[PDB]
Amino acid sequence: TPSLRGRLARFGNPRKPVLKPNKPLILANRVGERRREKGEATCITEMSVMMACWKQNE
Amino acid sequence: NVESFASMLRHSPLTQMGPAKDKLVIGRIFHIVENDLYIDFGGKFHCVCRRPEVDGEKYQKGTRVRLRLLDLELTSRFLGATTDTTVLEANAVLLGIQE
Repeated sequence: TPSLRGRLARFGNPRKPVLKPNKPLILANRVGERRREKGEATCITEMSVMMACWKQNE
Repeated sequence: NVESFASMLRHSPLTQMGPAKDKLVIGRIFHIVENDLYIDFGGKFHCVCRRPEVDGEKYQKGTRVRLRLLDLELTSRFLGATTDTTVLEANAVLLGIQE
């Protein structure tokens, strides 16, 4: 796990901040939803074979 | 001549053990939930171990088992928490039965 010592801008931290999170680095009591995978067009290769055969066979 | 608490703690077997990592202890099963065995080995917290495939029926309530302790209590502090999150159970590996 990456270190957080001296990263955020805080009192007593002399160096300029390393991380600038837009949300507090605090664990929530929930996880993200089961994100769906965007469907891709399927059977394109077989469709191509069929269409090429159609073109060759009128 | 009443023994003091410091004397009891100094000579207690748990103190004599030292660190609990890789220490063989003798636990007693006190509760069984399907294949989960809840074993008390004299520590503050019990351990939960899966019933072994071999001699599974040989593990019953009151059985004495040989455990290899990894930690007396499973605690870990996480991102942003102010206190260590504890699951209120130990971490031990169930070796087998002691005769």
